[PDB]
Amino acid sequence: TRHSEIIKLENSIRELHDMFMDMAMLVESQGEMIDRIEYNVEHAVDYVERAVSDTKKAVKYQ
Amino acid sequence: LADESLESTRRMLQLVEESKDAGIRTLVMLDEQGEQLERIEEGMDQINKDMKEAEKNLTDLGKFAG
Amino acid sequence: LADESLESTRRMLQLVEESKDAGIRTLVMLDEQGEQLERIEEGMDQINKDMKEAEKNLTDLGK
Amino acid sequence: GMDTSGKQAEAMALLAEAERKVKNSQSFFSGLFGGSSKIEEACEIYARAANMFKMAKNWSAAGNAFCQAAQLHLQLQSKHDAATCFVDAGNAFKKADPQEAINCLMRAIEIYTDMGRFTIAAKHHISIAEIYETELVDVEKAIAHYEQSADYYKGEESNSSANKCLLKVAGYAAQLEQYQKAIDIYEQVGTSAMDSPLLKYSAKDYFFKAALCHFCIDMLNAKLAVQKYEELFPAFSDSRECKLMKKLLEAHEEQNVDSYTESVKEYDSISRLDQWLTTMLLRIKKT
Amino acid sequence: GMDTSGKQAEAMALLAEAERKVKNSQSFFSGLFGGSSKIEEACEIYARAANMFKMAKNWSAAGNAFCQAAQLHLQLQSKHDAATCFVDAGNAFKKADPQEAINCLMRAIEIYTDMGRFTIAAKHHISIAEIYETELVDVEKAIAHYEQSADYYKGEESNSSANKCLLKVAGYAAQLEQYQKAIDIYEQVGTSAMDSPLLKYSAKDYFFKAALCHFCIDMLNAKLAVQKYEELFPAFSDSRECKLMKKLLEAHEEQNVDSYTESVKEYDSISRLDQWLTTMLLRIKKTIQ
Amino acid sequence: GMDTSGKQAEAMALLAEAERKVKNSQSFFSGLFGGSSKIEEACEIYARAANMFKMAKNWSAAGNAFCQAAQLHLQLQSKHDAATCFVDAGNAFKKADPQEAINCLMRAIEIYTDMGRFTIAAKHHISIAEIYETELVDVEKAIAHYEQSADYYKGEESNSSANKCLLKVAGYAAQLEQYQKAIDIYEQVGTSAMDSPLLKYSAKDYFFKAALCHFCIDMLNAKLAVQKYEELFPAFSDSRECKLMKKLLEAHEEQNVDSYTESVKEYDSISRLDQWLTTMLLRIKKT
Amino acid sequence: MAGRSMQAARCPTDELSLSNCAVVSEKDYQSGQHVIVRTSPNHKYIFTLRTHPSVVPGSVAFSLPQRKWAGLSIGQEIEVALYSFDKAKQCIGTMTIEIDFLQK
Repeated sequence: TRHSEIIKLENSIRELHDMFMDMAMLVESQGEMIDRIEYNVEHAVDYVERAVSDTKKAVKYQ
Repeated sequence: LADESLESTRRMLQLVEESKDAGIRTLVMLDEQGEQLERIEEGMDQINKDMKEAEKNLTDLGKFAG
Repeated sequence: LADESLESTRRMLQLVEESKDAGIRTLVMLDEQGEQLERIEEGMDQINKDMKEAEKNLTDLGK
Repeated sequence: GMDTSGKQAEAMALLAEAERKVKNSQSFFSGLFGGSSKIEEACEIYARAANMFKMAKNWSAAGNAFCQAAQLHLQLQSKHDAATCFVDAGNAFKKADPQEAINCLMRAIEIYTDMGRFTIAAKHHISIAEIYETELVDVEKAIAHYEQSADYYKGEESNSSANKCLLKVAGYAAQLEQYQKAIDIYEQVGTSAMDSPLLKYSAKDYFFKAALCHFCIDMLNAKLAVQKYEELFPAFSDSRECKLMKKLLEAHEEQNVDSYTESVKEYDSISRLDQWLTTMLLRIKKT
Repeated sequence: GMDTSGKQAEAMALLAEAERKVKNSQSFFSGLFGGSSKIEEACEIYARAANMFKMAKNWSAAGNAFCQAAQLHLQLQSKHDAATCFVDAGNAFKKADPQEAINCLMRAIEIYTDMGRFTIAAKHHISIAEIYETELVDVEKAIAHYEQSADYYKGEESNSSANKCLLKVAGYAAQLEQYQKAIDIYEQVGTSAMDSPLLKYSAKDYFFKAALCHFCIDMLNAKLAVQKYEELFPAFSDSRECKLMKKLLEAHEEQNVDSYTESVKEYDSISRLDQWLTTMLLRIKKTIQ
Repeated sequence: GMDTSGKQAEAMALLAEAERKVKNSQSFFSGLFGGSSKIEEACEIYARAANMFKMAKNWSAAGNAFCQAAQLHLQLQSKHDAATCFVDAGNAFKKADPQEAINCLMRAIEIYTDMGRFTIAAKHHISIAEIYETELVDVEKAIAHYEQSADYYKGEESNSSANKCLLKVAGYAAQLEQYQKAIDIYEQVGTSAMDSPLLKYSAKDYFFKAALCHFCIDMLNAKLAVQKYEELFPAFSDSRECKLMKKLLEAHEEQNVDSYTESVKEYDSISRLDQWLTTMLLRIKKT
Repeated sequence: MAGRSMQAARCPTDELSLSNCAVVSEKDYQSGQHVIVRTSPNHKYIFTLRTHPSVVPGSVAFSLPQRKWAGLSIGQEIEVALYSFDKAKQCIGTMTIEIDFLQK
């Protein structure tokens, strides 16, 4: 019965290994995307801030 | 030998099954955040374009008025 | 058979240690992403509040 | 404690000020025609009053104030802020009394779908289904809500979201002695799960489930379905599930009740079963 | 469906109103002036009608309305609204009839690359490739689309997506295209992955695929390829793939179908074989002579 | 491809008409002084001509156009647009000739620091450091850039990025045989990681590397250092790394190469080693 | 005799299970008629009919042996058409039968 145990151990260990590699790949991709979206969001924040500042000054000129 | 072997097989089986199930569950959940994240990128870029074009057109119109 | 068991044991050792080693760094990466999420949330909230107040003030002034 | 009492006291004060505001605002509009700024100010007063009501731990009155603000705002020919107020009132009404929460969330879904946005409507639909399931027993409405949200999600190409809703609907349908819908949903999702590089490993499980419910008919149909699935997924026999199904079929053919019980117990020991599986297996054993 | 019946009734009502609005447009372009706002309102009602048609399950009608609104909008010196409407029409046409979806998506791609947003253009290209390969029985255009997507991704520094795209296109081409491109792409991706700690533990599979591609052509060159790989990657020697390949080539040298068959069956005993690998093994077997 | 090259020549003609625009600035703008939007659209045509160059795979021309557009656009106004153009030019110059990419990136760094955006500045600092590592051979400049980026990151409590930057810096310094800084950084990062339940499995390697660095300088104090580490972390002895270090240091008391060689080979038999570790061991164990 | 769509059902009585007839409604057929049951282009089976009052119109009932021979599932759709023998060519002279105990 122990030989069946060792066979199933090998199979499950091999499966868990492959799973983990897939998760590592997906996590890396998600991190890359998070970096790019954070950059874009900060740029948009700065752009809108200066936009509102300039628009308020233009209104004040009136 | 018998008692220790039975202990080992039982614990190995239960631990392996737990790890397998948890791994499959994490596998299945990751895709939901992936797709949502595609969606949020879409919305973010649309917002960026819209606001940029709006402000540039409005500055041009204000210059025309003034 | 017993030597087959021993070599299979070596295989189990190697596989388990490799999986644990990769687990450590995967957890570190997850922590980094969790860290970045809060900052992006805060920046998004700030921009939303600023744009809302600015546009509402401009609309009220237009009247 | 003391902070809550003070918040509620000033909240009643602001509610009196707000009723005065609305009354005098209609009076001043009639007598002077001052515009609509006073109405917006009254709406803001209502919003802040509802916020401090929530701070005071009185969700019913906070939701009432939010609904009043929403209706006054939609009377002002503006929707998005009214929709936000309606959803806030629904969230407030989630606890305590959730009945009117259902109606207000229906109104929010109606306005959202009128605008043309789908994902938020699907989220509200699933939330309403969850409310019905957790607090009520009318599972028919929950089935309808889950199916509608799933349909929206698939139409918007959100297959991942649709899969969970379909699985929930199939499970609930199988629970209420209905097997056609469960069989169809389970087999469809399993087939669409064949090629997933990630989900393929779990693709077996759904198939097994279907077989179980398909056995609620009789020995034979079940054999044909399981062998068809085995051909369609050649590796399906690798797992112990096919062995267990074969054991169940052979034991039930000869009426070997004790062996069937012992095999089920052995499977439970190696891997425990949930309430649904135990109930289904016991129901199968009855005949 | 009663809800569907009323939905279709109001859809027809909106279509009639849109016909009246195109009458308004042609009258304000020839009879009146300043009709740009009027035709903008016409576009608004067209978009409402298309969205509610999509709600009505009438995908073809929704797509046709979307396309009509988009082409009408193009004339107003507006391009991004045109791109969004084209993307909506393509999404509507994804199901049912996707042929015109390809044309609309190509137009949207052209406009996008005219502006300069490449990443979204690459995603739309990959969507075109996937729909073509899943629904249209042809692979060469899929190869071209994957090459374009890889070029766009690698030109924007997005390395991982380009790597996956290149791996997929190379693997597919190896099936029905000369193996030289497959060898080159597999070697390139393996070299890129080795230094990185991400796929360094998975590069053995890519080296195995490259070695199989080498073997499918000739043996001596395959032996040179495997010895070069194990020289450059010392850890591959212990890889079970290395022993499997050595056994396979040793058997092939003597021309014994029996030993090769039993070895591949033993390898299949553990884990499981794949369709592409099985086909490659059968193809190399069939020329044993 | 070949067809887009002709339109790249047409984009060179677009640059020629932009030369005509600056000629307008020279002579005609006296009567068109209000045409600052003319300068803005000149910058826009510059930018899209540079985009066509990029699509034409003329990296030098694309970078030249980007730099010219940035220089013309940074008229003390719209500084963020100029910074975006400069970073685009730097990315274009990353391939082919990256030398001027460093200068354009430093200008963008200065602009952002004046603005106060520390995160993007630190990211660009890391970018310039890594391009130094992979293209040039200088390490000291990369070391200084990494130290500055780590300071900027730690300013805003971004501890993980600073910790990894310091880990790389400490590794390089250990390669550059400055062991005091290496041990300081390694101890700091390991002890900080031991604070959180998340990263409690990772210290073992950090402490092992710190012990190696310490044992490189003074072997007599290595025993005291490892004892202090063990009493600090009671589960540091159970690990195989501590056992291997103890075995090596006890064997070094007697001049027997065979013991340590067999120990290192046995350790390598379970897992492969890295270039840094192997080189450090080969250097230290020589005496 | 063009053939019609039916649903397969379970045999209603023990006695009828032992008859080897397919069991039908009096509304659909008459006892002693023969039919061809079609499950696919390549799968056709001939049965003799017997009526029983309990059979629901639009269904044909089969015993477990019949279901296991013809490959039928309870609930499945089948096509059924009347079949006429040529009795000049179909009156059994001799028939060889393999036999064994049913229950071990």
